[PDB]
Amino acid sequence: MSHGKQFTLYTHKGGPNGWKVTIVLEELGLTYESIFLDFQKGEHKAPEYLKVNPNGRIPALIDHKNNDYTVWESNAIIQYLVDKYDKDRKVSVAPGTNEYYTQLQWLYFQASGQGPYYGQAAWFSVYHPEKVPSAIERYRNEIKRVLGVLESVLSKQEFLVDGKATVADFSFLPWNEGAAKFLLEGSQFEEEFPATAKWHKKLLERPAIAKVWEERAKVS
Amino acid sequence: MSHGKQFTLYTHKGGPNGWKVTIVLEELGLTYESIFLDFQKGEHKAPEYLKVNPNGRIPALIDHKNNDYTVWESNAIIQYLVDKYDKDRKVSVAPGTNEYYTQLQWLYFQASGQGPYYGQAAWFSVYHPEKVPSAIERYRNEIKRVLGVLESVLSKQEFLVDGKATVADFSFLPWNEGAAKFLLEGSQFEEEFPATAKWHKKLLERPAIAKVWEERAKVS
Ligand SMILES: N[C@@H](CCC(=O)N[C@@H](CSSC[C@H](NC(=O)CC[C@H](N)C(=O)O)C(=O)NCC(=O)O)C(=O)NCC(=O)O)C(=O)O
Ligand SMILES: N[C@@H](CCC(=O)N[C@@H](CSSC[C@H](NC(=O)CC[C@H](N)C(=O)O)C(=O)NCC(=O)O)C(=O)NCC(=O)O)C(=O)O
Repeated sequence: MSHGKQFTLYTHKGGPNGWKVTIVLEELGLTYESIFLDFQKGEHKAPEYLKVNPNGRIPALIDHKNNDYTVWESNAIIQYLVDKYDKDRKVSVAPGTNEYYTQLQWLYFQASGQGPYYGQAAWFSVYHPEKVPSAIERYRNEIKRVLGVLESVLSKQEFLVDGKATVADFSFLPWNEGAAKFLLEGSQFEEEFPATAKWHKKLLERPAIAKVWEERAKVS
Repeated sequence: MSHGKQFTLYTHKGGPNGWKVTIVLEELGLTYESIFLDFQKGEHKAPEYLKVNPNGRIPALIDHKNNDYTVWESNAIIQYLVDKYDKDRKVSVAPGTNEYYTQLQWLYFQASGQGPYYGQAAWFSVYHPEKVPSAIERYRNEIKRVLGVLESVLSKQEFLVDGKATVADFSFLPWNEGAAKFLLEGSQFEEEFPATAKWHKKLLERPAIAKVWEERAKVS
């Protein structure tokens, strides 16, 4: 491609799910061009992009070193990336093992248990055209539930897929940061979910991830 | 195990996500004992089950032919099952191929784009302690959007992962059936999403799936 990096990444300056992918890209030392879409201008619903993802959401990924193979859904992308490009197993477990499917389990918990429900909280709190306290409450409570699920595990073992930091852990970061900052009361995160918070903060301190967060902060 | 089948499946008579797994089990000709949990009696939140899934939801899977390896999240289970036990690739594509990650993409779209949002529709329509038309509307519309995404693809190609029915296709069945019957206006499904509906109805006509649906109907 013209930008000359291995990957095109369709993403967004603010939402968590593009940064979710970016984290793994950086961890794997891969090169990528971030294409930031403007939702306000409906760029995610435009014909050109719908070609890339007919869901018209971000993120999506094009691998210019693989016959411009294109894939979307953040955790699908992430699976592609570690499987193909983490053969040394820095931040992932091997395909074709029991552990792989525990890894996958946690990725699915992330993509279907954390993201969607956190996002409903996001929506109703700020962006819903009327305030609905019952709806707000519902999804506030679910955030707490999900966090409690994580706490129940992380208090007993260091990482989700026991033994080592993996993408399974990384995948939770952007949504959990959102919640820590704007969906929960300040200090509720540290107080109520001490294990999870430690696990989260330490991960953000990985050099690669810290790098990405810096960039995140910049396009704030 | 005492029930003497290869798998234990923790599931529920009514919800879609247990039947989602059951479909694949039957397609693969595997043996399993279905353990139906009673939500009304909080059996999904009880200590014994939380051991199996600390998320305290169904489904979850124990493979008594694999050192009672246990895994949860419907599409994680499903990935385990086809990867390990579909080596002949009846209803799945091979690990370590480009197609695998398009398969995975669609599974993630199912688990995070269809299930959660359909479920919010389910919740607000019937079970939310107050009626909120804006919330109802939101998730009704999202059902339509998701269906429109499927229609945009399925009108152009026979199956999601082009060439052959796969678990990617199967995974959509239970939620889409729910919507067809109770979340949309009758005949809205056939009229507004003609490609998707055909794809859905034909799948339900696969011998294995039709079998499962019969059983579904029985525990109605
Ligand atoms: N499952 C997908 C989620 C993709 C996704 O949500 N991407 C967002 C950017 S992160 S922004 C987070 C996002 N919120 C939104 O997108 C808010 C707008 C939306 N139309 C709505 O009405 O809810 C959300 O809650 N997602 C749930 C989740 O993460 O599982 C997007 O493109 N939004 C444009 C749009 O949809 O209009 C993935 O992980 O890749
Ligand atoms: N992502 C998981 C979803 C697991 C799931 O939702 N299982 C349901 C049975 S299907 S029933 C469908 C389910 N609804 C519910 O579970 C309704 C009760 C819930 N506590 C609530 O307040 O929403 C739903 O909407 N799910 C969203 C989705 O499919 O992605 C369950 O155990 N419910 C008990 C409970 O949570 O209390 C998977 O695919 O395995």
